[PDB]
Amino acid sequence: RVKECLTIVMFVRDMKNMRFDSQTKERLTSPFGEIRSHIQLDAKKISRAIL
Amino acid sequence: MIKNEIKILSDIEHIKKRSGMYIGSSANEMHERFLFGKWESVQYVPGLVKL
Amino acid sequence: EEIPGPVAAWTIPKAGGNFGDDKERVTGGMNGVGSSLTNIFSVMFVGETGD
Ligand SMILES: Nc1ncnc2c1ncn2[C@@H]1O[C@H](COP(=O)(O)OP(=O)(O)NP(=O)(O)O)[C@@H](O)[C@H]1O
Repeated sequence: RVKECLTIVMFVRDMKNMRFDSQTKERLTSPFGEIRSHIQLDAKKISRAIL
Repeated sequence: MIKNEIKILSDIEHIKKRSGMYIGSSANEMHERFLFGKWESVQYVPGLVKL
Repeated sequence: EEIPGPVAAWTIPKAGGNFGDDKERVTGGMNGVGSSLTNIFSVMFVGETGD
């Protein structure tokens, strides 16, 4: 109910070790450790900026 | 400097090195799922259940 | 058989320079089959690559 009232425009550039589960390539099955190590986005800034 | 070497793997090592492509999520995670009538929050490893 | 570069990239699948190491590659390609998939479902095709 919190996250149901948002539209999100997320563009990520220059990532490594991407893994998608299909030739359709529509969704990422990469492990969360590599994505969390690559992403240095301050999500708490987004939380205080939409709070 | 980053290292660019093209490697070609056999299918046993392709499965054993890229395990998220073929058995799904390979980490101990939590899900809200149906069990015996109850939608409950429980924690497990999905790969053994998938196999 | 000795097949040159762009024609093997565009007609025969499992061909590409995206089969390298996952720790260095920033491109999203992992198949080698894509321009063959484009060319197979086309009744006319011309393609020029100048190097
Ligand atoms: N027009 C082109 N320009 C550049 N590279 C090309 C072109 N056509 C074919 N290729 C090469 O051949 C491959 C095309 O097949 P494709 O299935 O797209 O491979 P991929 O890029 O490894 N995988 P994916 O993009 O996820 O489908 C690419 O990886 C390129 O290296």
